Amino acid sequence: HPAYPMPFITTILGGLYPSKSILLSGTVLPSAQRFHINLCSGNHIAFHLNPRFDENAVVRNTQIDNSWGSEERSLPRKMPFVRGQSFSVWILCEAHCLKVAVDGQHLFEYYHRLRNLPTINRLEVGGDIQLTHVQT
Ligand code: NI
Repeated sequence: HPAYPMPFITTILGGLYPSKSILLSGTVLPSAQRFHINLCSGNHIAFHLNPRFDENAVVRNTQIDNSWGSEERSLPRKMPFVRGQSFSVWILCEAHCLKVAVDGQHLFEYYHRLRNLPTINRLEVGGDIQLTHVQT
């Protein structure tokens, strides 16, 4: 299985709605600094999932009208992404929030800030990973 182009951008036809899942698989590069997965709506970023290896954290935020909101960095356990290690990310959309699992285990919830779910119709992936699969 070859790698996807990076950055990878694709339309999510129909946008989001409760029960909608977005799955991503790949491998963190050996000396990765950071990578991100964005769910976009027009010129806004409804959800920015940003693992940072330099900061050893998983940052989540929203960018509306070019302004970043308040970051969410809370984690119930140790940073699950590891340099040079393969991973899977499952983003499940619900009515009130996005539920995110990593390597098959629930990690955190992100309450919707951009609530018109059907308008969140673009996926963008970038950064220090080798993207091996996307299920939209
Ligand atoms: Ni496929």
